[PDB]
Amino acid sequence: AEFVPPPECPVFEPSWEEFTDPLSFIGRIRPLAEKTGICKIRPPKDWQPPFACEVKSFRFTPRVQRLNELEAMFEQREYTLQSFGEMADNFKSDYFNMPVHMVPTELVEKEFWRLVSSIEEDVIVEYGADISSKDFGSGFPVKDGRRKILPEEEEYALSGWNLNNMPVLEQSKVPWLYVGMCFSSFCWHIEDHWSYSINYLHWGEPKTWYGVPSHAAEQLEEVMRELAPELFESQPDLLHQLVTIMNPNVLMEHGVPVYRTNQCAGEFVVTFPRAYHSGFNQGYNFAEAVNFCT
Ligand SMILES: O=C(O)c1ccnc2cc(-c3nc4ccccc4n3CCN3CCCCC3)sc12
Ligand SMILES: [Mn+2]
Repeated sequence: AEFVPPPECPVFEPSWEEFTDPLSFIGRIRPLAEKTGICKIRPPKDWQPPFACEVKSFRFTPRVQRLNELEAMFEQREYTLQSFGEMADNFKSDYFNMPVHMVPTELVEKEFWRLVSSIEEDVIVEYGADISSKDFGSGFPVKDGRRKILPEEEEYALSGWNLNNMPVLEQSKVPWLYVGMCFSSFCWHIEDHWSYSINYLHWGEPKTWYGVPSHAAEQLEEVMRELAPELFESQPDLLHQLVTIMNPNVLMEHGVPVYRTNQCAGEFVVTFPRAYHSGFNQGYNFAEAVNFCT
């Protein structure tokens, strides 16, 4: 039948007192959030960092994504932020025959998973994924000198929730940028070294997430290995994770607990250690993410 949305993951709305430092806050929500794999954090209403990327010079060549590439078993355009947004909005409004902001998030979700398994329709999108923040700057203001920081921006340049200020060292990395369009996606994966990840949506349409708690990681990997094609089943996990696309209902039918969320502009998503996650974008948006350890 049609897609059944997984239950919603926890959403936290901390006060200014609880919003003091992300490390301590993540530590306190851990008893609940680690049981759901992912969680969403809404900052206080007055916490609004200004977008600090060099929009004039922001040029990139996104990667081509064919939604049904696994069910089928020549694709190779430079955009600006503006020209990519025009292409993205035109694609979505043309696909759904309605203004982009009027398409329900549930409809994009059900259509995405239908297209992923559809053998009759071949939908192709583009994703500006894994763009280094060293190339055109971070979405957050930073004390760098390459871009002037206004007095109203210094608070955000020094904020602990600025992803450039996260601790990224283990015991013995820069944020990445993601320019999304409708149906652009990332498949199921965990982070290197089982690290945390934190993801901020600077602006645009929501990013839809799916998460699995770490206690079900082995269960997910066994389901993924049982249903993956024989050519990819024996591949190392770092390589298999490039094509690990799977409908969440298939995991839920095999007893895997899965949670979902729509990450809206200005909201954080935190993934916990060894919490498998995947998702897709509802439309033209801009996200920034970094891995960190506690
Ligand atoms: O799209 C989001 O918003 C999002 C949210 C959470 N996790 C992820 C992971 C993503 C991803 N797609 C890939 C396609 C090919 C190869 C690697 C890919 N990777 C991980 C990239 N990884 C290693 C290289 C440097 C950057 C970090 S996209 C994404
Ligand atoms: Mn990730």
